[PDB]
Amino acid sequence: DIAGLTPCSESKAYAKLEKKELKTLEKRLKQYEADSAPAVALKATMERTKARFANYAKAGLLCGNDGLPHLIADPGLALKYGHAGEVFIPTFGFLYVAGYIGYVGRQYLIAVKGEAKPTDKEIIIDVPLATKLAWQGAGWPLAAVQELQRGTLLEKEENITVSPR
Amino acid sequence: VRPVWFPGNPPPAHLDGSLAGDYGFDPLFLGQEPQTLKWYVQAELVHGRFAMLGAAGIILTSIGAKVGLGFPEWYDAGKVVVEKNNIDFPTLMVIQFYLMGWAETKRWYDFKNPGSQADGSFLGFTEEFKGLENGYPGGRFFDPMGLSRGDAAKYQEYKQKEVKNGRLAMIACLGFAAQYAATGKGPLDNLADHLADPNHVNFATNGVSIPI
Amino acid sequence: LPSWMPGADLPGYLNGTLPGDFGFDPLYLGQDPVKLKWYAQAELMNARFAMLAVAGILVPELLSNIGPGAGVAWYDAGKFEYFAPASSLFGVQMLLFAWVEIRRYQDFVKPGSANQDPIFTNNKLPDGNEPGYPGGIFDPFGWSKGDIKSLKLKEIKNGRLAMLAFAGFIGQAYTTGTTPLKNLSTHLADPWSTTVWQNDLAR
Amino acid sequence: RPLWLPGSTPPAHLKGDLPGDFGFDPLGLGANAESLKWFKESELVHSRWAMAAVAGILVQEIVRPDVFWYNAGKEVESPLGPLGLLAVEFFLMHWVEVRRWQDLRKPGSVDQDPIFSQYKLPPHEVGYPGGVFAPFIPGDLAELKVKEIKNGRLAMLAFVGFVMAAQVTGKGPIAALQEHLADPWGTTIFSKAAVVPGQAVAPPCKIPASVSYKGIEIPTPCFLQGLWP
Amino acid sequence: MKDFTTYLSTAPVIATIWFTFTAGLLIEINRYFPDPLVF
Amino acid sequence: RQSWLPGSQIPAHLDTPAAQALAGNFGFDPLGLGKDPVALRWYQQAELIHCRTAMAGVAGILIPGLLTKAGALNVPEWYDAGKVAIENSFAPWGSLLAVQLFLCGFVEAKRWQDIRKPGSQGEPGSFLGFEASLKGTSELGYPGGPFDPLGLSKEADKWADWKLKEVKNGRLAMLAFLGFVAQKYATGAGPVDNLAAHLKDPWHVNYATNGVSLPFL
Ligand code: CLA
Ligand SMILES: CC1=C[C@H](O)CC(C)(C)[C@H]1/C=C/C(C)=C/C=C/C(C)=C/C=C/C=C(C)/C=C/C=C(C)/C=C/C1=C(C)C[C@H](O)CC1(C)C
Ligand SMILES: CC1=C[C@H](O)CC(C)(C)[C@H]1/C=C/C(C)=C/C=C/C(C)=C/C=C/C=C(C)/C=C/C=C(C)/C=C/C1=C(C)C[C@H](O)CC1(C)C
Repeated sequence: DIAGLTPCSESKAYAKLEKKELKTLEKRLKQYEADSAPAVALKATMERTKARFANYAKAGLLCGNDGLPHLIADPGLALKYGHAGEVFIPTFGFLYVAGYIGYVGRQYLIAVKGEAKPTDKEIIIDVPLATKLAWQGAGWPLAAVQELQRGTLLEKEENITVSPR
Repeated sequence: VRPVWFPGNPPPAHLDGSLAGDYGFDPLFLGQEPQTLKWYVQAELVHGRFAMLGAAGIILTSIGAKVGLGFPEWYDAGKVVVEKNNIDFPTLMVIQFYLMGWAETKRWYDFKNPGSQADGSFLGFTEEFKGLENGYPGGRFFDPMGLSRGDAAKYQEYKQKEVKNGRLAMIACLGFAAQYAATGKGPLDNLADHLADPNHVNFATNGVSIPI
Repeated sequence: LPSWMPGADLPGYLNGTLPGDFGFDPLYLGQDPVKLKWYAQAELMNARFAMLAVAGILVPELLSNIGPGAGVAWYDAGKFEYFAPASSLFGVQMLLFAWVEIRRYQDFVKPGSANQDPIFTNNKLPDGNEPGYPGGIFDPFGWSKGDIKSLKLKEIKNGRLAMLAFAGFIGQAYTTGTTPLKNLSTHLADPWSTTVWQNDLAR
Repeated sequence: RPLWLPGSTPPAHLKGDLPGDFGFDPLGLGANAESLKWFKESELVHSRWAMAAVAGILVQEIVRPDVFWYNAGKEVESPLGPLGLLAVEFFLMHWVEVRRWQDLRKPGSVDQDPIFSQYKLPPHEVGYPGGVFAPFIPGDLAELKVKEIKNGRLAMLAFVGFVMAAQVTGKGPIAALQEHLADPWGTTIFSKAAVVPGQAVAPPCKIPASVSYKGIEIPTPCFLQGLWP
Repeated sequence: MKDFTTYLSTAPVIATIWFTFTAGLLIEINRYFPDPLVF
Repeated sequence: RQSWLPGSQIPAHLDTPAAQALAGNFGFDPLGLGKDPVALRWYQQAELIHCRTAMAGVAGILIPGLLTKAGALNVPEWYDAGKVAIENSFAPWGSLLAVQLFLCGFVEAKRWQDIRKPGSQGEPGSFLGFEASLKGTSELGYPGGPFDPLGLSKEADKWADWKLKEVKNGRLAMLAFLGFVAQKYATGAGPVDNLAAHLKDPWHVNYATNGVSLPFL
């Protein structure tokens, strides 16, 4: 497929690694009783192992010459060959939650600078104001591009600089 | 002057005796703020009214269950109602959360704004969802027989009786739960077992409550 | 003043100026006077088409039970020949009713503006316009002697009764699956075993 | 002014104005006047239905024996269908009840006959219409109202006694009275059931189970059977 | 009680509560959804 | 006034004379997205466009979907209609999408520049003869001229009612289309089939029983 990588459902070293991990787990299993708690724990481990290999072969992952899932990081190649759920959807999910955190922190800072004790609100957190901004920060990309388009996202050159600027 | 939960100690400053059931019992000082005490008064009333309602359900169902009427015991009643009728469990759960969330959200935003649910926005109703006190929403619906507006001293007596029976039913429901967790039986079965041998069938014979 | 429920409080915008003003508006649908104008005209139109509909369902079935080209039920009227397909008749119906309907609507928008015959420019309705109540050639037999009021109220009562009757015919025919005069014959044969509750619980 | 307990004091909202007022309100249910109007009307209506019911059960047992009045809805026969009788009762009672309720909520607003514009019922108090409802009166209203509420309270107690004596013994009121006249020491409610902290015994319900009507199997339970003895 | 909630409003206490909430939320997600690599 | 929650406080930006007179104002901005009035103007426009195309789309779902359960109009499902239509068509879907991108881009850019300046598309010379009828009607989002042929916008006393009926039917059609999407993924049948299944057994066929929407039960 991409870069000479076989799919994991077609790869043989993938099945070999699955069989090898099941073999290690059953070699650890065969020295206990039938209905004992280590036996139940190792059977749950084997169940999760089989379910994980079935889920990785189900999702269309690409395996290499060693039988391990490889990820594709190019928007067009992954959207073309159906690999968008491994980098592209995760990178926009991360940018949503990271900009969430940053926008809530920025709104807390601008909310506490307008008082007689900004540092005292920085040490001891105003919990109702923090929860209010935490719930209101779900529309952070819209509010971010609106603050970008008004010129209120940036401070002007009233910033602190050195004598050679 | 007034009877305190612990004779000899004075009551705290935030508990004056204006509240129903005000015995000065706040050793952890959970209600020093008046708004937090207001919220806890309403939470106490809601827990108490649910415990009275549920405890009367426990007692009536157990009376009907010991005598051979076919009633289940209360730890089996939900399973045998869902299985006897053709009721699916999650749809009845979601319908319960729908109706209860409607009513409880009305109560919530009437705590937040203390007269606001009688603006006529709900269907046409006005002053029938206006409250009277914190946790005392008597109008035409919630007080249809009209006892909160005549003989106000008798209404304070009913407030005292309501808080006392509610605390008694809360410790009764905790009793049913812990009682079944130890004995594994219905509660009036345990009452009959205590009436059989009082000196020998009690919590000092289970092996659970005192494991010595 | 007659109420739909004696002793009840009546809405203030209902004042007897309309025919059949009994104060019945529990959902407060006509607080706007403009909406009340539209609803009065729509009540007249739905009522008069319902009166013609209930006559056209009664009288052929009332004549088919006694001693004429077809004795077919009203809901099976589409599956009959009528010298032509129903589509061409639909087209003729929509053209001629587009003409008549748009002329009536232009009367309702501007009263006193749709009165005279456009081809034969001397034929004309008189100046007593009253949107919804044309007159002239629409009253050819010399009525409205008893002034206008009692006949308007009879008109709206027979019309509301026929609207309820047509909602009847649709419901009764959808439930019982049969013709309405045969349903009346079954109610007259044994009313105590043929109610709505009996036929509902018979399912 | 006689009282329910001679010697005590009536509640402050019970002056003695209404008929049958003997100062009996321990729960304080009549301290609201707007409630007390509704409860006076409801007391009169319950009392009149219960008087007519007790007279119906007594005349029904005297005139037509071997018909247990608790089985009157079951073993009646008529070419009148059950749903047709229930429909006639529904529409006619909905009519009468809504007329009376409109007189309640609007005092004196349904006095006039709707069909005939001649006949208007005279002005009155709520609960006591008069006119065609009272063509003949023996004596004065100020004593007959007291007689009416006394006979009515007594007949309400009589009807719940009929229901309990029918669910416990399975016999009519005259038959159960002859049972109590045969063995008075042995046929009482104390003589049939007892609860002691050892054990509890209750009478068996003489009404068996869900009663089979015409293919519907009406459930027929006995009133609060777990809390009986 | 006001001072106890002010102390609970301090920075290391809130950082402890919030990281306990965040770590517990991630732990419950990785329990009920074992081993997510894609989607 | 009317609110989405009786008792909650209305935000201060939705309680202004410029916001109270818009259409369908119920004080519903818990995320505070409309605090900037330029942003609230832009979001009014986006709401009107989503309302109108959601109504037109949901009508194209329902009326062919209701009439296909009646006699005429053998119409496929909306999640299958594009494939049957492109089998019956004359062009491939990419060419048709390119044509609709040019045709929609022209119109949308007209509306874009009319948002950026209200008195914009009434330049003389800019259009052959449609330049004088491509202005607004003093309220942006509500154009006149060739748009609105029947002249119903002319009457002033019905006008807030027409606006508020439009915004209520539009918000409701947006919920309808999002329900079409979710119902399509959870069940795999059509929306009229979902309505027939909820009418046949309501207490057993709903989203607590589909096994998708809340999988902890
Ligand atoms: C971080 C830098 C970066 C690099 C080095 C690549 C590299 C590649 N891209 Mg990717 N891509 C990227 C980021 C990048 N991408 C970003 C940010 C986007 C969103 C705008 C895309 C969206 C995208 C699409 C839609 C496609 C690619 C494709 C490709 C491959 C060939 C492209 C080419 O020949 O043009 C020279 C490379 C560049 C100018 C680097 C920038 C890439 C731009 C954004 C897209 C170029 C697409 C190209 C014109 C289409 C070629 C068609 C192909 C059949 C020959 C190549 C592996 C194509 C592919 O799938 O090939 C198999 C393809 O169709 N990319
Ligand atoms: C005051 C104070 C103060 C200071 O500061 C501190 C301190 C001391 C800490 C505090 C104290 C506290 C306490 C004691 C608490 C307790 C509580 C409770 C117990 C509750 C319950 C509560 C309880 C409750 C609600 C309950 C309820 C119940 C119910 C509903 C039931 C139900 C049911 C029934 C019927 C039957 C069926 O079959 C089943 C069921 C479902 C099971
Ligand atoms: C307000 C606010 C504010 C605050 O601040 C916050 C918050 C809350 C967040 C917010 C909210 C929001 C929301 C809810 C939103 C939603 C939206 C939507 C749903 C849309 C849709 C929307 C929708 C839409 C457009 C749609 C449309 C549709 C269409 C066209 C369709 C089409 C079609 C058809 C016909 C058929 C064929 O076969 C195919 C197709 C092609 C498919």
